[PDB]
Amino acid sequence: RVASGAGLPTSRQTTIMVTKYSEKSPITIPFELSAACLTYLRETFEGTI
Amino acid sequence: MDARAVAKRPRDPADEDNELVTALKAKREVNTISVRYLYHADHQALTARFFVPEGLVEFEAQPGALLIRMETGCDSPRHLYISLYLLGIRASNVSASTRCLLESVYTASAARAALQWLDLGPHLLHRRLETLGCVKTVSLGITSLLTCVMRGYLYNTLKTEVFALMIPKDMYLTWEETRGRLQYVYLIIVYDYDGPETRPGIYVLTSSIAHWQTLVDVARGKFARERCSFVNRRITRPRQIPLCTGVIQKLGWCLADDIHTSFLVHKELKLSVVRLDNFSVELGDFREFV
Amino acid sequence: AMEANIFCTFDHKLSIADVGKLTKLVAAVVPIPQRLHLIKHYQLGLHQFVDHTRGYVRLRGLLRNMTLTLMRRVEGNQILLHVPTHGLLYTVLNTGPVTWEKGDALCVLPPLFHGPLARENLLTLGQWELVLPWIVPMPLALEINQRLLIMGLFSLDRSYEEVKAAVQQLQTITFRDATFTIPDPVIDQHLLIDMKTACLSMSMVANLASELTMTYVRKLALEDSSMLLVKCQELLMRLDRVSPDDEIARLSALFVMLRQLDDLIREQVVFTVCDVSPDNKSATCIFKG
Repeated sequence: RVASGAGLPTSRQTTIMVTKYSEKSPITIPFELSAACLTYLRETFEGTI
Repeated sequence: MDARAVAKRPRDPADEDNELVTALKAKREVNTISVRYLYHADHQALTARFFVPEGLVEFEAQPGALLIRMETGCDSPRHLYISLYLLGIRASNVSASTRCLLESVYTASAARAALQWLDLGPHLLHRRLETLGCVKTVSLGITSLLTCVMRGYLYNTLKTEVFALMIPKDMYLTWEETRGRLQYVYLIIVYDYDGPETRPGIYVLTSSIAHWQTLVDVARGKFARERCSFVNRRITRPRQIPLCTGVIQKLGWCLADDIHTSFLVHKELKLSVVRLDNFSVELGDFREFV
Repeated sequence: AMEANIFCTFDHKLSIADVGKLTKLVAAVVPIPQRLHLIKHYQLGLHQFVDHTRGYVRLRGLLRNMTLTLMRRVEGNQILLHVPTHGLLYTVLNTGPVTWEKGDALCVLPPLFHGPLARENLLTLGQWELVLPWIVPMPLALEINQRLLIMGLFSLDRSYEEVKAAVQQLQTITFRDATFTIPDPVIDQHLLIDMKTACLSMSMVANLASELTMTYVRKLALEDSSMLLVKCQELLMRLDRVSPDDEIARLSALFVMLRQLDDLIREQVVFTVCDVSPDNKSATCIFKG
């Protein structure tokens, strides 16, 4: 506050409270895979070059 | 609880420090504000503060004068804080020379407006007016901020010197040839129920009488003509409603020795007054008598 | 350094919502039938005196002699109450429907709004409902007393439309930014008992004072040392243009009907506003008892 002059309107003691919040924004970039890469990676084939 | 603590002597308030002194002393800092002696702490006189326009605060710069709020059915400025002298302008009790004197000082746009609001409505003054007590300090601003008291003595800050109560000579009224050790001061608004004028009479009663019946007996005995005028207006004019031919309330009590004649000066205008130096206000509601 | 207070307790359980409701009424007036020290919650306010058959006048008669107090603080342990004293200032809430100004003479009134309401939903326990008396400026209290008495006086002629128009005129009351109305005292086309005896005593003292006056001024006229007496009898003689034990009984009857009307013909100021806070929820007023 500022000390006002004599006879002037004064200023009162002021408390003030603000409450910020949060948002939600979940993201997703899905990817697909063919059966060829899963079949030839997760399963073992014969010994050929 | 202990007999040591119960039979312990009571604590002197002036010997113990303030709450701010021990609060600053606990955490041990220093501020530029001097705080070790709070002012107005030993003040039994409960006071109040009032804003009022400039047009009513003449003959008020000297400390000590009554202050009366009024009611007006207009909404925004509804309550004016009128001094006692502007009230005495309207009154038929005051002498016409002094009337033309103190009207000549109160030439203001607010004062004449209050004078119109006094006699405009159908109500009498005692149902309209309401005291506040006596004033002790001024602000003298573009609007004035007076300090009145409800109960207690009238004194300057630090109690360096006492403040007196002023009353003009025409409102002054005693009913005994000699006074007691103590005497109360009252307010009297007596109604002349005459045909041409209904302007009242304003009085203060520096009397040593406290009991209300023994006060109202002497009040009827001194104002028998006014009650006769009341009952004459009752018999002459039918279907009118007159009430409260006089009203009475307690204002305070004085020392009964400092009562003396002084004068007020405002813009080199003398106005002779009865002055009561050591006086404490004591307010009360408007009782009435017929 | 403690002060002399009153420790009031609650035998019902109290919610945190009810504690937060109770802490809104910090500077609230509470009447108490006798200033004890450890009082229960059953004697806070006027719910001890809520009655279906009784009315406003007996509430005013009880409130003339109740010990009014102020609250200090609310705790999960207990509740603090403060008895005021004369010549000291206190903060007091404006729970009344009318805003105040500085220097207004204030006095305590029984609540016109009764029973369940959107404003009377304060601290309501199971069998208990905390009610608070109103703190009204003095001329509005006088207006309410006069208007309620005269609305009680028109109880026996509600069949006439003109009397209903006069009642509807009386039932609305204006004030400074205040246009509240009051409930009519006649219910079930009958009047409650205290208001009935009050207006009956009013009519009785009016009838007896109209009756006995001429004989008394005729007796007083033969010692005429006061010229007010002859115009006093001339008033009654222009208005018209007995056994001695009957006289004694009529005098005692007139004075007892006046004595039963003592609380209504006058009242005392309780507070006067030293200053008023902004928003007009509360004001600092000096007690006057």
